[PDB]
Amino acid sequence: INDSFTEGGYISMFYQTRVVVPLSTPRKMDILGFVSACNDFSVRLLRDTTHISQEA
Amino acid sequence: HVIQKRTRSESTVESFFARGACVAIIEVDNDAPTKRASKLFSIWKITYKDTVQLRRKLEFFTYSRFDMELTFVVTSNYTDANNGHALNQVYQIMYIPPGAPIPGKWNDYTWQTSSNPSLFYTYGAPPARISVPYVGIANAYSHFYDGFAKVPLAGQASTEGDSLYGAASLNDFGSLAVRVVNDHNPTKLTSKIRVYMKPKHVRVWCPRPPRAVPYYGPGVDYKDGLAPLPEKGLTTY
Amino acid sequence: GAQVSSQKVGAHEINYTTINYYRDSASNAASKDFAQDPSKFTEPVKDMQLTLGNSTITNSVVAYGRWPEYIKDSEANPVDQPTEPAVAACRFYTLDTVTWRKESRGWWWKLPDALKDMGLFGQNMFYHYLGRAGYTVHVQCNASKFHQGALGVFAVPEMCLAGDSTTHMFTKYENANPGEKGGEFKGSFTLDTNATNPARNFCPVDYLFGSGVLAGNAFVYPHQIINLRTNNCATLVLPYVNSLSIDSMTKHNNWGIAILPLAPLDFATESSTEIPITLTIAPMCCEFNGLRNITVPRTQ
Amino acid sequence: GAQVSSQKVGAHEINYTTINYYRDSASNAASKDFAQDPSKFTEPVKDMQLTLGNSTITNSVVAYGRWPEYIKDSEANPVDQPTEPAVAACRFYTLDTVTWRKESRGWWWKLPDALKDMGLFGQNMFYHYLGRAGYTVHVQCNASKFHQGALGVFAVPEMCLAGDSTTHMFTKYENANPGEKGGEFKGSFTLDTNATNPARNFCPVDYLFGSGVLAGNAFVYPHQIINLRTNNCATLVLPYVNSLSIDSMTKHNNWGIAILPLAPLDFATESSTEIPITLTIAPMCCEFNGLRNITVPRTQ
Amino acid sequence: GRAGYTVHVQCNASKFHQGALGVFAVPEMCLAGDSTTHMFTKYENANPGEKGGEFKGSFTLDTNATNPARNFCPVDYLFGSGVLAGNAFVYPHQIINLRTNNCATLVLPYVNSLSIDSMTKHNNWGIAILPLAPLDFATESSTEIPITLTIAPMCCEFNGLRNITVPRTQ
Ligand SMILES: CCCCCCCCCCCCC/C=C/[C@H](O)[C@H](N)CO
Repeated sequence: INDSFTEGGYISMFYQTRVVVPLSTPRKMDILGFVSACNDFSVRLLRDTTHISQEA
Repeated sequence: HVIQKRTRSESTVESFFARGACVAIIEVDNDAPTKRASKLFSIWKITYKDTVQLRRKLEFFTYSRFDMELTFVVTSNYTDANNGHALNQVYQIMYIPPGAPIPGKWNDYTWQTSSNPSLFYTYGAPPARISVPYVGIANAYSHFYDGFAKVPLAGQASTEGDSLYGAASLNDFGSLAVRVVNDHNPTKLTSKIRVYMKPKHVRVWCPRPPRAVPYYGPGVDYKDGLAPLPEKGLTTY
Repeated sequence: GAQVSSQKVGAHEINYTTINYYRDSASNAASKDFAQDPSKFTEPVKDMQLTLGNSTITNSVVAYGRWPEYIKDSEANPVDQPTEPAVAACRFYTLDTVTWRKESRGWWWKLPDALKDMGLFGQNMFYHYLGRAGYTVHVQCNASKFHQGALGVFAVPEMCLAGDSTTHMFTKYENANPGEKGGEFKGSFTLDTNATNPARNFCPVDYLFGSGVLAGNAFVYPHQIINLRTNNCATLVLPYVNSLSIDSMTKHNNWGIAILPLAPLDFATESSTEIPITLTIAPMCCEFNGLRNITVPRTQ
Repeated sequence: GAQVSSQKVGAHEINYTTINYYRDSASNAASKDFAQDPSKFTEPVKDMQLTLGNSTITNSVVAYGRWPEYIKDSEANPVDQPTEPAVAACRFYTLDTVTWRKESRGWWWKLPDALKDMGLFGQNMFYHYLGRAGYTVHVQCNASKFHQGALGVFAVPEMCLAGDSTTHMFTKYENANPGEKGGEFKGSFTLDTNATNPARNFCPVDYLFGSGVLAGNAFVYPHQIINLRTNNCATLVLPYVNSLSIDSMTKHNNWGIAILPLAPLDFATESSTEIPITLTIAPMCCEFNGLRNITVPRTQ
Repeated sequence: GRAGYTVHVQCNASKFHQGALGVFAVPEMCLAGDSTTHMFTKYENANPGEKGGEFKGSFTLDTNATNPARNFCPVDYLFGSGVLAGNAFVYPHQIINLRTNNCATLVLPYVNSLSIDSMTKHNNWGIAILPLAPLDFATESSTEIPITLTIAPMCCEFNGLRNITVPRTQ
């Protein structure tokens, strides 16, 4: 959950240099992000999720 | 250097499904049969899709194979203060596999249960419980079936050859018939049997992305909650 | 016959005994870095020229790390002799080329549905009661070094798509099996309200992946990315996947192919730009059972 | 797998068997002169000249008999490389000298709070997410042979002090972390009734040891007595104490130092007499993790 | 204090850009002044920090005898020290040619007449980036590309701990 005492830190992206394109090239482009766990990743205390609910 | 002694014991597929999830609330009544608003027996088509939580957990995967532990928690109450009291009730839960005769009355011959497995539960006893092996006619349970049970052939009318999309007899497990065995007291009693389903000895295949919008029917249809994600700035921590 | 197992002690101040009382095992209680623990679930590659039959093709994933294979005698349900067309049916067939524009929301196909009218493979499929085959799917999309765009190709077992009506599971057989033309994803869900002549068609929303799941997670399925700056094509090797060793090919589609534009197509400064996408699918390790008169499913 | 243990028979007119039925050990039932049995809880001494870094000091307790030590690889939670400043941070820093009068009720400090502005130790503390260190605390108080008085120096792990308001746990971060000035105990509890601009400060009552416990029992904590007729100083060697191998130094204070006048100061016949008390603290076995931009906590 | 360095100069441009940069690591990089007074550059101007300074195409004499700038005047073709720039290649160096490579890495060991010195008083190395071939692109006379420096000190070791030094600024 969102908990101050166990907050995980911050992630950010910046331009180191700028993006350079020649003429006749798109000047705007897209990047995609993916996240996964490493092999040292574990979880504990199975619980019901808040991402699904049943009205009535 | 760090010694990494952390195990994934609780995230195994066995531990993930090692809980009793409620899949059915079956309502039955003990009352004079002359009364028409009282339902003296109830039939429930066995399935896990009446509720969402266990369904969502199971649909993380395409195929599954497991034994099933069913637990029955029975509660009852008076519907009226007058008209006296009642003695302890006994409940019959008869499993009707597809093809077996379905009771039409609360006291017809089918309740003899000469061959159908039947469970007799005494109110106030600990919740009833039984186990079932893997009973699929295929080699695994199909949580998803991208096909039809019928193939409409050229020439036959639009009425013929029509079947629901994604429906097959792979998930036809029969039903549960529930009744109160006692004759009616002068007062009406209402009972609810809650069915809790636990997969054990579990194996799963072909993981899938979990449901992200509200379930709509037994299929994969969606209608209403189609904007699950909230607003959050691109550069806002 | 007591089973003495060891406990994993946590808070310390170590063996527990269990005995099975029932003959049926279903009565038993439960017994309980970059390297990927599930190497087979992270789209393993085939680690050129692919030749099948008389067809040759000159970025290859093996779905679940399982190459197509014939039925083992240990797992054969049917008892009649299996027909294996071999090179006659196991060859690359090229479907109709689609057009990728800046506005495309994606395309989908079903297997074996997309190959039902493909040479002798379709004949064998419609002449037999039971059929089985893996696939090699080759998606081709080439563009200049000045084009930008990315396609995600996903092979989904039991790719069930949502309908377009309040009636559940109402998509009719004809619309669920379009053949080699396939279908297209949509950017929004439109409800079919024609109660007189319902379309009875799918309404696959792209960001919902057509099945109520977020598209971002579709990467859990076997997949490959065609990034125009890097590669032209994508090869997916799909083994036969089903709860049965062999099934009806006319009733059931074992795989679905989904192509979604992850990054929209763009080029120089021409807002009008389109590049073709061509699918070439070769069935593999085909085997059929139950020969009789040919099936002729209803159309339109 | 039965466990046959022996009973201790009392009234005589002898073994009992136990079997664990559950896989989880949490389900198990409980199994059950001057020499001090807990030698480590009776303030063991270091049985001169203490040199740390470039600092030298010329009555020393080791709290719980445990010398400061670095994290064992067996008990390291964080995975990134640990920064160990060594002599740069591990050195004696002298705090502001306080004045002991006949009316003083005592003084208190928090560690690592009191050293947050001490050379490179403070820089390392505020530059890293995680920090760990033991301490050597040297309390200095000298007086003539004609002075009388006694000070009790206590090192308290998790020294939580009571507030001054009806609102529970209402002491704000700024007042709970005063730095090297520390704070003073009070002879009585005064309730803060300013509901508009509450002080949000501690009200540590001396005889309650500031936490609702009788001061006489504070000797259960690691401690040393400076009796003016006997000794000038007191040395306390504090190991890192916490429920974690390493924590946030800005969020959490691992130790608290309390100096209480056990016997009031007195001298000849001068009612006006004051002697300084000087604290010199050297952090020991410092190690830090999680380097990023520097933390700048709010002040006043 | 003592430390070597790893200097990473980064400059990326399209295949249609042309230009070359010479990166030089100079031990004891002393730069000429801007006045008739010898060795008159003051400490503040000789230690600008991460902003550094720029070479000039010509030598301009500071004639403000009332408020002298007391700054360097490093002429590019004189390499800022009275030597021809063409010979600067005798120093450790790397060329970033835009048609070939994006970056340049220089690994500098500690260089001095002493095993360790004062870091505030003395600068052990100087980094100079000179455009050997001018930047150009297509037919846009207005073209600019960033250059980013990333420096990691290496094998740092310090001695003589005391109160912190606070040098005068501006
Ligand atoms: C003896 C009377 C009590 C009731 C006895 C119940 C026996 C019938 C229950 C077995 C049928 C369900 C088997 C498991 C099917 C699952 O719901 C899904 N296929 C899982 O994918």
